[PDB]
Amino acid sequence: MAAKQGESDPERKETRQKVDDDRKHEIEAAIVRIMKSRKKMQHNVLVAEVTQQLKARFLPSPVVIKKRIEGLIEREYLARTPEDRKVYTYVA
Repeated sequence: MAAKQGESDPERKETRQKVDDDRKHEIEAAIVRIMKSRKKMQHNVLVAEVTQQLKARFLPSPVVIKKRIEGLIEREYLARTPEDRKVYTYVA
């Protein structure tokens, strides 16, 4: 039989396709900044504001916004009024 050697060296096995994010974060910070100064704001009003405040870069959709806010309320960040659900209230 025969063993023989070769030329080994490269074996990092790296890719680097998705390290960090931002698209699903920039919209989250916008809602916090507004709710901090506005305190109380409706759903549409909050969406129309954030959706318009983040147009210079990309075209965000209420979709991610509705989901992002849904998490804040559970994270003791935002809240809803007893009268209507569409209405929100800062509680952070």
